[PDB]
This record gives sequence, structure tokens and C-alpha cells, in this order.
Amino acid sequence: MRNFPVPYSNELIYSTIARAGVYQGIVSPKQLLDEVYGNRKVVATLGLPSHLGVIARHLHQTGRYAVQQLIYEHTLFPLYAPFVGKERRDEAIRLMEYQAQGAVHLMLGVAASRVKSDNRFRYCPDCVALQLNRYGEAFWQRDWYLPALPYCPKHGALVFFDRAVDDHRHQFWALGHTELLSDYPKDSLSQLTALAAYIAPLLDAPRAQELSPSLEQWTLFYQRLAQDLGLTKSKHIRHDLVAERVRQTFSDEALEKLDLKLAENKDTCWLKSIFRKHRKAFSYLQHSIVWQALLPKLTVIEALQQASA
Amino acid sequence: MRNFPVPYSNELIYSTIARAGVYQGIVSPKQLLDEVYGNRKVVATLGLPSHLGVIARHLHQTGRYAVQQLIYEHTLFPLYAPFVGKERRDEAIRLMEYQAQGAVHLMLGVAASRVKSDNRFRYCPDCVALQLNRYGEAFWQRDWYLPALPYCPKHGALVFFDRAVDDHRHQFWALGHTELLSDYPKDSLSQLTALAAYIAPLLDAPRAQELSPSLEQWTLFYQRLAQDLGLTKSKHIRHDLVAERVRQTFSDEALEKLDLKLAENKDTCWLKSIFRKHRKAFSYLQHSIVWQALLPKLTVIEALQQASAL
Amino acid sequence: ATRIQAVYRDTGVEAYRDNPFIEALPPLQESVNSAASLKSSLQLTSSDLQKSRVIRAHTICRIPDDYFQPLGTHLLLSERISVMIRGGYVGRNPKTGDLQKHLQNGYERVQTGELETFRFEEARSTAQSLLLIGCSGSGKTTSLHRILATYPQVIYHRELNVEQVVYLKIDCSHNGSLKEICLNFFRALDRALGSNYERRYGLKRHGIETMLALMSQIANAHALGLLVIDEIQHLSRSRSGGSQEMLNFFVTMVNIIGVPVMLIGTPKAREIFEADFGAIFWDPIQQTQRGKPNQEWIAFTDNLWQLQLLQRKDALLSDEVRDVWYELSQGVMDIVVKLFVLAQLRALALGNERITAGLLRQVYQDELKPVHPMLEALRSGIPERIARYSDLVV
Amino acid sequence: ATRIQAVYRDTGVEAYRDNPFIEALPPLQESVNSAASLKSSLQLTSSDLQKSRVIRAHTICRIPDDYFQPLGTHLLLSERISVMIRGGYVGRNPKTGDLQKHLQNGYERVQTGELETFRFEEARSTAQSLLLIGCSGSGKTTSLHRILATYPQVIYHRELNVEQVVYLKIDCSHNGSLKEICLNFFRALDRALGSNYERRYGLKRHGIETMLALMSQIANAHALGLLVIDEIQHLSRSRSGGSQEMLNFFVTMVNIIGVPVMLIGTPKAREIFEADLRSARRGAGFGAIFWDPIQQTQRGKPNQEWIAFTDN
DNA sequence: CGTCTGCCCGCTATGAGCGTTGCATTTATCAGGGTTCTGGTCCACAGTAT
Ligand SMILES: Nc1ncnc2c1ncn2[C@@H]1O[C@H](COP(=O)(O)OP(=O)(O)OP(O)(O)=S)[C@@H](O)[C@H]1O
Ligand SMILES: Nc1ncnc2c1ncn2[C@@H]1O[C@H](COP(=O)(O)OP(=O)(O)O)[C@@H](O)[C@H]1O
Ligand SMILES: [Mg+2]
Ligand SMILES: [Mg+2]
Ligand SMILES: [Zn+2]
Ligand SMILES: [Zn+2]
Repeated sequence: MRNFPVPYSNELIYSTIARAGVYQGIVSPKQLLDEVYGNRKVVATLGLPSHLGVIARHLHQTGRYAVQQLIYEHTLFPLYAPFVGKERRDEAIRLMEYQAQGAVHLMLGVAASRVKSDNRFRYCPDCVALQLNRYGEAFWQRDWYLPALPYCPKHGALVFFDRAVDDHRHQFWALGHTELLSDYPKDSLSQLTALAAYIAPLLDAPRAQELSPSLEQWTLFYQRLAQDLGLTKSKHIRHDLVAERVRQTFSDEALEKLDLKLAENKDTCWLKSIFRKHRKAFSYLQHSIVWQALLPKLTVIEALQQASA
Repeated sequence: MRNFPVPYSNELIYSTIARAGVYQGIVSPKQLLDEVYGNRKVVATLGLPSHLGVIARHLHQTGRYAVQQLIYEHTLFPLYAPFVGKERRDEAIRLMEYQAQGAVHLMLGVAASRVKSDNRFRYCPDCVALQLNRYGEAFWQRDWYLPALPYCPKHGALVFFDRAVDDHRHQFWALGHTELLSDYPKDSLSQLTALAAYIAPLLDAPRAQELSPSLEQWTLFYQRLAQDLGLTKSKHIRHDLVAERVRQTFSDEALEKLDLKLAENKDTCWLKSIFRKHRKAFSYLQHSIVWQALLPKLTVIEALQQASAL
Repeated sequence: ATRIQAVYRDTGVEAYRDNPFIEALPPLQESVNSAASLKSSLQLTSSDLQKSRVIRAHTICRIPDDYFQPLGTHLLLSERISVMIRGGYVGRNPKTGDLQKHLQNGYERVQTGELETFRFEEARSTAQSLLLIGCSGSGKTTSLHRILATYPQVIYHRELNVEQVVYLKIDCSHNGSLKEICLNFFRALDRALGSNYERRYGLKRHGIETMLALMSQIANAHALGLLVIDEIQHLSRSRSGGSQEMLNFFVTMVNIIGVPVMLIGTPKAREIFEADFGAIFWDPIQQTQRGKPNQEWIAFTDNLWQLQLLQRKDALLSDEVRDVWYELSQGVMDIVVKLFVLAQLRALALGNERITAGLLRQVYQDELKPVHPMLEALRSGIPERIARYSDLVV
Repeated sequence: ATRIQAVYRDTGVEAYRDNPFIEALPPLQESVNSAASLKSSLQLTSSDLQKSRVIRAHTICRIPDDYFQPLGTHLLLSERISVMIRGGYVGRNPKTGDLQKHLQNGYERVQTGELETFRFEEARSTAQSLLLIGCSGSGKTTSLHRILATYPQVIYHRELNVEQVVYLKIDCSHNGSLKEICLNFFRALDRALGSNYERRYGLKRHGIETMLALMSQIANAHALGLLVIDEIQHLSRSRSGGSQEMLNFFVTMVNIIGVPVMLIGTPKAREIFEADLRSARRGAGFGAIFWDPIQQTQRGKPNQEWIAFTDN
């Protein structure tokens, strides 16, 4: 294309491509795919996109936007890299730029992490008002589209358009329905909002580019945490004090919404596994709940720095 | 085509062809033209149609309907048949059996008035009740589409609606009663209603088929009638008594509506041309007005027989 | 494509305080300096007079291409066009977020097909319109080119990513077609950018109702300052009921979309406007203003006279020579220069190196035959005769 | 014809200083000396007198094909052709590489305030045109296949890749259609370069405007220098449209295409251009030439041209 | 309790039906001419004024 719109502050590439289609009046999605990308078989991915070389080529004349800035500023990558490992993170950064869609999802296990991705579109009533007052535009935001927690950190919860991204794999859609407004004041618990506010600054973190412990580091750090909390015994675990602490910090009904429920009866629970030997990668929520339950004195970046120390 | 409807009593063939595509679900006019005729060059015409013969082929098994019955019973031909004369009537009859549309109009030179007028789809709201209570169908009737009278010989005025025949050339349109109901009373003239009632029985008269005078018969008839009538000059007209009788019988507003306003001042008048030696055929209106003003007690058929026999 | 990086100025007008598009434009000149900027003439050299005959005769033929002497009306036209170009960007500020609301209104005009819809009521247009009519040979094209040559057309912005297009020129199709005016626009746009928009929009099966919207949207993706359409009289020779809708669209665009529009036409083009804009009229110059010779005619003739390459040339112009020059040419600008050039070339060819009245008469009689009746009708002065023919003075 | 490799020669005029297209052309010549270069004659006059009658008849039949003798009216036409060919190349200078830096420096200086006025670029307006009118049998084509025969047709440039088509010639048809004039351009360009323009452009269904906007794009890739249209008489309301579109097509063509255009016709073809001031302004843009037959005498004494034509 | 036996399972290739696309065909628009048609016009004749 001739001129490609510059991304706004904290906006995914999906919204930028949708706006690029809107500005020049390309209605047929096939023609937009022909104009932006070389081929007609590239899918529309919301969160962790691929083919990030041609976009940086389109924004080449500006001296600001490069590939590395696009990886960490306009993608859900910053909340995946620190919890997967250094080698896999470097391979993902190297491979997602070039032509590979299923490879990055298979390697990071994002498709395996959630059997049902939250494909339904979201909408925050209060944030859209500030966007309209400030920019004169409406765009998708990174704070709305967290992988499993659908809570806006600054205020309340999110309404759903009920339309799914998977309905059309080749269409880029823009938020423009005259800012459809409805009231959904129902909330589960403010602890979810507190957890979202805790995890929000991880998205914009200059120190998150390099910090990535290994499995041995993770298990030794968790053993050290069990030691310095003092809730550990000889060659075993307390198995009840940590559950009591989590119950005090987090309500069970609140944990039901996160699709994560403690099962004391059977030995497949993640609460014991996060203190046992680490063999598979864990999501950000499974670490963050433990962080908020046992060690509230530190934020996420300080906790990550201490763990990597 | 397998099931071509028989024409109803007193119906134009335009309505029959229009219903022949409502009975079978053909919507696009090109498909109907390709089925019924085999060509897409045909032009829909109300009154004096052409391309006949293919219509008689469809109604072959029903032995009664032939080209002669269709021409003389379900068209407007008998209005033009006697007044033109014996010379051109046979040529027009021959021409209507083939694919010459405008040539028929040219041969019937009285109808060859170049561009026509008042092509809007007329109807009479009172007759449609009888049509629906007798047949279950509504169709165009030959009474409504007289060449210059927008009046029904039994009820009065006609309710126009603004759709033109020439608006769509290749489309055959059929009346629908749900669209139809737009009746509102209008101004009415009793003299023109009486004229329409007088002129109506000419359509269903078998005498007009084989009896037609010539120009010199017409002028001899007029001059004998004038001499026997007594209001004449020396081998000429008084120009005042006949005009006074015409004005007494018919008002000026009626003649203004009929587009035959009397013009005493100018030397070129239709009445004066009627009196003088005939050079071209005249319409049915002028002959009817002359007969009614000059013969106030005789019917149309007997007057024509008197004019033609001698 | 004069693609040049932009540097931002400091204008004094409060309305233009933060607009990048207005600030990136070159500064406006005064009345005195604008006239001096437009003036151009053949350089000539002292040694050019004494060279071979062929070398000189190939240099006389460069006079019409490299000569310009602006009259009074050109300054007024330059000022009007500068105001029109600069004053239309105040409703399309990209920093505040007013250009980005026009682009959203224009998407549904593409989708719906009706060019009166809107989504934001706050979006406004601030554009004007101009019309220009004059007899042939007056200089309605070269003067416009000289005026618009000051601005740099394509300008590239760095903080944004847009490429502002200051102006654009197209012409009406000879056939009067409605689908060719919308294709000349795309051709002229991708000629001055290097892009390929005709394949995107023209090649696809589109009705006029959607080409007239794609055209208007792609005229707003690049901030197009001014659109000028030349030879507007070709609209009359179009299909019946087709000349009116472009006349309606050219005034919808200024009123709603916001892209200024300028039109140029022959006095034959008034019958499709008056019967169905701001008009400025141009006429040939005359010697007699009120009762005395008009200073501009003497100025033009004297400035033209100093370009002779004849070895034996008269020092100053005689009155009779000027009188014959005005009688034959009858004041039109294009015939004057060509008559001068042709007379000088015959002067070299014959051998005598001085221009006289008889030489002018011979060149006019022999070499300009097809233009005789029109100039004779203009010389007669009869209103009936001048009103005859077409494409002459009103 | 044929791809002659360019060899550059300097030109004495200042305006033609550094243009490869102008310099690759044959050198400038004097008008008097150039008219005498067209003379040709048969060399068999005395050696072939004693031979059989059929061979002598076969020799005699070739007189009107190889005998040409210039008159006093050829030097003016030769000068006009030379000026028209060479003067239309000044705005098409290919050798420039310092434009961006100079333009940006001027922009910076005019923005800061050091420099008051500047001129960035200007587009070209209209191309020179000429008209030639004379009765049939007067020699308007025999005398012009020889003026253009002293030029190469196609020239190949080593440093660049352009093939400079110096001139091109087409003829109107008896029908006078406006779509068969935009269709002989491609054919005549194909018969010289051996290319495939007619299939790519002409055969597809394109409008006259779209096909006229494609004739000014392939006349720019190859630096075409002159375009000659012969038998212009056949457009005198012969067929294909009305007079107004027939008059608008030529005006739009002259406005659009960048090359000079020359028109040749019959004394019945000036009624076409003598209709409005635009057509007479563009037809007589660079003068109009009217041709007349030879007269026995001009003032008392007999013409010397008649004596020299009927003696050689 | 882990690798082999079952199990899962994402993936891949194939074919019949439906929805979309580019070229050739039909259809429409416009200018020019023309050829008979008819519509008003003038001339010669009959009957009336000196
Ligand atoms: N002020 C001027 N000084 C010098 N030459 C001029 C001037 N004005 C006009 N000309 C000449 O007149 C011609 C300009 O007229 P054109 O560029 O053909 O446009 P035009 O006068 O509008 O005619 P059109 O477009 O066909 S109606 C060129 O030959 C110029 O050299
Ligand atoms: N200068 C000349 N000397 C001898 N013959 C000439 C000359 N100019 C023309 N002719 C002759 O005129 C003949 C016809 O010329 P032609 O190309 O038909 O001109 P046009 O096409 O204008 O009629 C040629 O056969 C040629 O021999
Ligand atoms: Mg112009
Ligand atoms: Mg010839
Ligand atoms: Zn919010
Ligand atoms: Zn009735």
C-alpha cells in the first residue's frame, strides 16, 4: 500500500490493518488481503500475529517502528515470553516474523493452553469515551483482550459483541457500530479487578524483554519460597496452609470464573504442581494467583526480578 | 405452448396474451415473448394488433377461433373497416396476418396520424363488479378503449391511472383488482354519453364485415341528403343552418373536448371538407356527428346501408 | 513526483496555528514579489547575434516556449488561488482529529452509495469554488501552470505517514462520457505518485454511483488541496440527462466533502451553467483604455521587441509598426508571438534583416490562412458578426 | 531504419546542449545545401540505347519511380521538419540525477527566509503542429518520404535502454473512423520495433478515450519524435460520429500526446479546421503551407523552374 | 511407576455441490438521410350586377 496508518498507543495490529482498509475504502476482504499481503491465504489473527515483516516494511519510511517494537508494544507477547523459557522465547521472536502461523501457536502451546479461545469481541463503555474525546477514533485495546480474564483493569468488566473472530478467517473488522452502548453493571468480585490491575503493568515493561528463568531456576526458586514462607515440612508439603491462604485471598466463586478450581480430593491440582517439579510451562494466571496469595509486598516485575536473581 | 386461454366475451387479444403468462407463472417479459411468439422484436399494441396467425395456431384445436373471428370480434377493426372503403380493407386484412406492424397502421390511413395520444390504461369501475361476479376475472374491454371517447356507453366516465402502453414496449400487463380500486367521481356530460351509446352497437354488427361504400358514394349520399333536407344554397351550403343544428344538438364544450371545435371563421373546417368532394377517409366521429345532426331518428347500421346501397 | 521532506514554518494567522498541512506550505509572497516571481524571458547573449544562420534560426523558435509577461489579472488570480488552497485545510486538521472523522463519514458513502449520509455531525467542510472563462489564445493554461509551479505538489510528512498532494490537474473527455472523467482522475493521480489505482478501481465492474464515492475517498486519503478541471465545455456533448449530474456532483464535493474545485472553460460553456460558483472573466487587451493608449499594451510589445536576433535591427519601435501589429493580431496573445516569430524567420530566410510593415503583411497573408475569418469578424466590430461562430469573445 | 548504435556530436545551439536524443541525430545543415541533397536521377541514358524493345520498355517504366528533382518550395518544408523534430526533445531530457537535493535545498532556503522565490517544476503544454495543403498529383508524399529518408528511424542507446523511434507515419482510411486511427498507431509501431502492442492494447475492448490515453504512454517509453498523419481529407464527415466529436478528438489528441503532429490533406480538408478558433489555432500553430502547380511565367519572362523541370 | 498397547487426535488428501468471475453477446444511444404523405395554397370557372 502507499501509506499505512501509524499505530495508536496500546493497540493491536488487527485494529491497525482494519483502519488501513477503512481509510482507503476497500470493502471486499479479498482485495484488502491482496493489497496488504502478497497472497490471499493469510488468516486474520487477533493476538500473537504472524507475517510481521511486511507491516514493518510498510512502516519503513518512518524511523520509529521496527519489528522488535511491534513484537513487544502491539502484541500479547510480553505476557508469554517470561514464562516459557529463553530458548523457546528466542525461537518465537525469530520465527513469528516470517511466514509461520501454526508453528508459533504449536510451539508456545497457546492453542493447547485454552481449548476455547475467547473469540467473541469485547467492548469497554468508559474507555471508548476517552478514545473518542482524545483521538476521534475507536480501536481495539490490549488491556481488554487478556487470554482468560475478561476484566478491564481500570474499571468494571467487559460487554461482549457475541460475534466471533473465527466466523470469517480472512476479514479484518473495525469497531464502528456508532459506539453501541449498553449497561451491564453486574460484577463477580473486585478481587478480579485487583488481579487485572496487578497484571496490567507487565504488558508495558522494558525489563520483560530479557528476564526468562529456566525450569531448574523455577523449581529452586519455588523451593526457596516454600522455605522462606516457612510453610514446608521434611520431604513433603503442608497441603493445607497454602490452600487456607489462597482461600483467604481469593474467593472460590471468583476462582470459578477463571475456570480454575482447587480440588483437594484428587492429586492433579495445579497448586501442588506449582510447588513440585516443573515439567511443563505454566500460564501467567497460575503464577499470578500464587503471587497475590503468598507474596503481596512486590509487584510482578519486582517478583520476576527476585525470581531471576 | 400447451394451454392458451380462449378469449372472453368482448375482450381485446392483448388481455388474452397477458393472461396467457399469468396462468403459467412467466414473469420476465422476454421469456413470455420467446414462448408465445418466438421473437423478441414484437411490440405490444392495444387495438389493431399484428402478428396474428400464431395466435390462431395456438387455438387450432378449438375449431371456432380462426383469424377472421379474431380480427372482426376481438379487436378495434370494425370501427375502421367500413369508412376506409373496399379498396384498402382487404389489404389491411391480408397485412394483419403476418409480421408487418406499422404497415397496417399506414394502410389504415385514418389511424396513420403519426404520434398518437392518451395511451394511459383506462378502466370503468362499475363494469368490473360485473366482470368479477360473472367470470372471476377482470380484463380490458373494447368499450373502454374507443379511439377518442373516454366514456363507457352504459355508466359514464372512465377512471384513468398514469401508466402508459408505450412506457414498456415488450411488456403485456394484466389488470389486478387490488391495484384497481381507485374510483373517484368526475365531471360527466350526458351528450357525449349519448354519443357513445349511439356508436357502441357498431362494434357487434355483422353488416360492417361485407358492406363499405366508396368516396363518390359518400359525396353523392351527402349531396342527396343536403338537397332533400332543403337547407342549402344553389348547389352549395347555407353554412349557417347546418352549423346551427350542430350547435343545437351538441354544446361547444363537447366539441372542444372531442378536439373537433367548430371554426366558422376559417375556410378550412372538417364539416366543410365533409361537404366538399371527398379526398381522404374521415374518422367515425365526424360521420357519426353528421348522421346524428342530420338524421335524428335512424340507427347506425341502417344509415350505413342507405349510404352504401345507392 | 517532487517528493520532498517537510519543515514546519510559523505563520501569523491564528486559524493556521497548529495545522501541519498549512504550516508545511511555502510562505505567501507580497503583491510586488509575486509578479517578479512569475516573470521569465529568453536569456539571449551578446555573441548569439554573430553566429551562423542555422544556429540563430533554431534559437528564434524558442521564443514562445520561454517568454512570459504577467498582466494585472494574473496577480489577482494568483492571490485567489493561494487563498483557496490555504483556507481549505482548516477543516481537515489531522492533529486534533478532524481529518480522521471525514474518512469515517466517507466509508459509509461507499457502502450506501448516497453522498449525503454522515456519522459525525461535527465534521465540516470549508472549501470554496472558482470558475474561469475566456476566449481562445488568452493564456488560461500556461498562466495556471506558472501559478501552480510555486507549490511542490507531493510533500511527505514524518510524524504522520501521509503524503500531502497540494494540487492536481485533469481534463474532461472529448466524448462527454461519465466513466472517463472518473478514470482520468486516477490516471493523473498515479502518474504523480507512482502508485497503481486505475487497476484497483477502474478495472472492477463499478457503477458511476460508487466510482463517484471511491474517487472522493481516495481524494481524502491523500490530503488533496485543489482540483482543477480543464476544457469544461466537453460536458455538453454527452448523453441526454448526463450533463446535469456531474454539475451537481462538483458542487456536492465542495459543500460536503471539502475538496476545492476549479473549472476552466470556453465561452461556449456558459450555456450549460447559466441555463442550469464564482466567475472571473478574461478578455483580449486593447490599445485604447479611455482616450489614451493602454500602458500594458506598450509594455508587452516593448518587452517582446528586445528578443530580436537580426543583425541589422531597428533600435526602437515605430508607431506604424505597432499599429499594424495590433491591426493584424487584434489583441489576442497567441497570434502576436507566432506572427513575430514567423516574420523574423522570413526575415532571415529572405536576406533583409529588418522587420517592416510590408514583411508583416506578407507573412500574415501567406502563412496564417485558417485564422482569417475569426480575426476579420473581430476586426469588423459588428455585434452580429462577433456573436457568430463559437469560442470567441462574449 | 534498423537499430543503429548512437554516436554523439555537439550542437552549436545553447538550448540543445546536453540532450542525448538531440545529439544522436544527424548534424545541422544549411537550408540551401539541404534542398539539393534530395536530387536523384537515372544513370542509364546512353549506354542502353542499342537493345531489344521489351527491355527498353521495362527500363522506361521506372522513370516515375526514381526521378526526383527539388524545387524552391522544398527548403522551407525541410527547415520546418528539422525544427519540429529537434525542438520537441528539450522537455524530455533523460540525463538528470541531482534534482532531489537541489529541490530540497531550495525548499529549505525558502522556508527559513534566506530565499524569497523558487520554482520547483512545470508541466509541458501542447506540441507544435503544421498543416500542408495542395491539390492531388502535386507530390505531397514523394517529396516527404525523401525528407524523412535522411534520418534513421530506430536508434539504440548504449548507456540507457531506450530505442529512440525518430519518426512514424500512418494513413487515414476511407471510412474515416476514429477507432481506426488509434489502431494504425500500434500497427505502425509494431512494423518497426517488432513488438506486440496491437495484441496487448488494440485487440481488447477499450474506449477511444482509454485507447488515446495509452498512445501517450508508449510514445513516451520510446522517445518518439514526430507523427505524420496523411490523407486527412477522409475525415470530412465521412462516417463515425458528429462533426463536434470529430473536432474534439483532434484537439484532445494534440493536448494529450507529447510528440509533434503533422497533417497533410486536400484543399477540401480546410473546411474541417476552418470552423472555430481552437482548430485554426492548432492547425496553424507553426504556420500553414499551401502548394500550387508550376506556372509558365510569373512576370512577363517564363519561369526558370519550368525550363529546368522540362529539360532534365 | 515408564514406555507398548490402546486411545486420542490433529492433520491430510479426495470428491460432489454451490457460489463467484471474465468474456462474448445482446441491447441501447445517436446522427444522417430519405421518401412518400398530407396539409394548406393559388388558379381558372360559374354565376351574378351595370
Ligand atoms: N502573458 C503571456 N506572455 C507570453 N506569452 C503568453 C502570455 N499569455 C499567453 N501567452 C502565449 O499564448 C499561449 C497560451 O495559450 P494556451 O496555453 O494555448 O491556452 P489558451 O489561451 O487557454 O487556449 P485554449 O486552452 O486552447 S482555450 C502560449 O503560446 C503562450 O506562449
Ligand atoms: N520534384 C519532383 N520531381 C519529379 N517528379 C515528382 C516530383 N514531385 C512529385 N513527382 C511525381 O509525382 C508523382 C505522384 O506524387 P504523389 O506521391 O502521388 O503525390 P500526391 O500523393 O500528393 O498525389 C510521383 O510519381 C512523382 O514521380
Ligand atoms: Mg488550455
Ligand atoms: Mg498521396
Ligand atoms: Zn475500560
Ligand atoms: Zn361501464
